[PDB]
Amino acid sequence: AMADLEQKVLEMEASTYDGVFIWKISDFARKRQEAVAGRIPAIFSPAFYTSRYGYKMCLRIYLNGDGTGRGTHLSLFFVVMKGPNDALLRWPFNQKVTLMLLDQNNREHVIDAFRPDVTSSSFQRPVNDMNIASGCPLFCPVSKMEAKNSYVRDDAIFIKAIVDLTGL
Amino acid sequence: AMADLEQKVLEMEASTYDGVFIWKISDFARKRQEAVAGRIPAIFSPAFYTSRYGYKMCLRIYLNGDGTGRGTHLSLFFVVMKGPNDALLRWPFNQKVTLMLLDQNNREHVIDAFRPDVTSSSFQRPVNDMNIASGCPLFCPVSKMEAKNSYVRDDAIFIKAIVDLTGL
Amino acid sequence: AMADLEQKVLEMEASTYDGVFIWKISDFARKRQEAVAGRIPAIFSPAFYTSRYGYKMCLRIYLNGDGTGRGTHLSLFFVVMKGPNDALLRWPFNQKVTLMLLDQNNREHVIDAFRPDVTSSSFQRPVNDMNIASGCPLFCPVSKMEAKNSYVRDDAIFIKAIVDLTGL
Amino acid sequence: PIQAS
Amino acid sequence: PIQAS
Repeated sequence: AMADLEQKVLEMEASTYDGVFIWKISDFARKRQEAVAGRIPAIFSPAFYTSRYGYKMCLRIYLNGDGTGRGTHLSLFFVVMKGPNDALLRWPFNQKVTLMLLDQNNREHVIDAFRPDVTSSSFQRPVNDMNIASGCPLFCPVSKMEAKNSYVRDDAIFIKAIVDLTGL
Repeated sequence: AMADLEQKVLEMEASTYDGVFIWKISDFARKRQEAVAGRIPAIFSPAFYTSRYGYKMCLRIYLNGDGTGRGTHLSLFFVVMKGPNDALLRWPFNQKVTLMLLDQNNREHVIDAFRPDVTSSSFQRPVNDMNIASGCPLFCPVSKMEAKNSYVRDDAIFIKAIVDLTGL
Repeated sequence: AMADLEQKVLEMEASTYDGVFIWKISDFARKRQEAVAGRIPAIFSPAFYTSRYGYKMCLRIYLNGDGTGRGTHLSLFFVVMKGPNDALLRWPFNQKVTLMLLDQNNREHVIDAFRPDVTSSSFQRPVNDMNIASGCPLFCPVSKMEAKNSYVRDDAIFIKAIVDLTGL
Repeated sequence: PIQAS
Repeated sequence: PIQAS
């Protein structure tokens, strides 16, 4: 009831419709310690879209890493979600995805990118609320976060996603 | 009360501001039955706009037909609504309107375009919440959306409207 | 919580993300009398943005004037507010601002504009919720608000702001 | 620009 | 892209 509508409002506050998304993660130190302790291994971002009626997507982050990144890296993954208009879209999802951790001095961003593996279940038309997340287990070393740095400033970080819209 | 703000959130979720609107009608079979049985002959779409501060508009559908199409056709209508910025706009409303029923196999969409008759009360500056509707009583034969029709897929249909922006 | 949710929903209803904002001030005669009587000297507009993740801004109006305009002019000011992404933006704020009172016969708008004084605290990175407002105390003589005039119509006026986006 | 008083 | 575990 109340909580459902609250989630709807926050989702709508965060949504974008041009395939460009900036995720501000505040209270970074506590959330990272929550990951280190295993209490909250991962966090989902709000959803965003490639166009007004396009693909629905979100991000998933592990502040203390997943898989090969466990214990040493921030791991960051892309998620194709079940969207209201999926029946109108091309499948499999086949857009290049660029993911960054922003330097708040703007000098040296962390940036990674990939093209979808169209054979992977991660990029098929969703049958559940989300497909399996796919992306970069070795996205960013935890040491870059812990030492003197400009990625974490005022206890927040910014993650930016750019979904290329070629062909859409 | 709560229902008021639930309605407000739903309208905001569906609003567009570039004259292009896609209306997904789910639970198609149930709503068709409600229309055939006379309980809910018509449904209004959420509102959309020609621009951020432009005309306010919605659609009205009769899943079992209205007027000449009653009982034989889907009937689809366009509605000029009282908008918050009407005092800044030109009246009568004079933009081309294109309405479509989307084939979900990407086959022949049903498409009708019209230009407003500027002498009609449907297009004068609204005095009530909604002007009188205008559109196509014979938009699509009911028999054309049946088993293996491809307009209905997974119990949903998609209606698209495009309002031309020339001169705005 | 419903009060807080209502506020968020109203903010989102009014937000724009391209530096263009139109502020409809309804109940004009009552609000102007409230200003004349000193009970509510000033009104703040909803917030708007230069881009999806850009500067957060609002307007502040004195319907019976402030400073040199007090009692003889509408005074209209621009406010830089603390936005969620300020750490990503360039400071000081350096964008030209155009402010207008719209003629609802669209013949003679009131318009003023300024370049920010980049040495002023009004344009530094905000530490409080808003910076000190700055703008035009002599924006519009109150005589232009008379009934024979076409700025007030059906007990409402329209204010427009255009934040130039050069270099963003 | 002039600041609001 | 590598899938999450």
